[PDB]
Amino acid sequence: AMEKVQYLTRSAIRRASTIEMPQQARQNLQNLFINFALILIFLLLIAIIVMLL
Repeated sequence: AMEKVQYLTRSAIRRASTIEMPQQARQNLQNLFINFALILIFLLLIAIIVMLL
């Protein structure tokens, strides 16, 4: 029974490199994250401004 835990770890960091090789999926999926973050930040920002008053 080999560890294989170490390998997964090495591959885990590789992703930091090319977590998403596709030049489209890298931005499309990330776009959702970025866009998805804007919705969260915008909603959170109004809350703070509203609460600020």
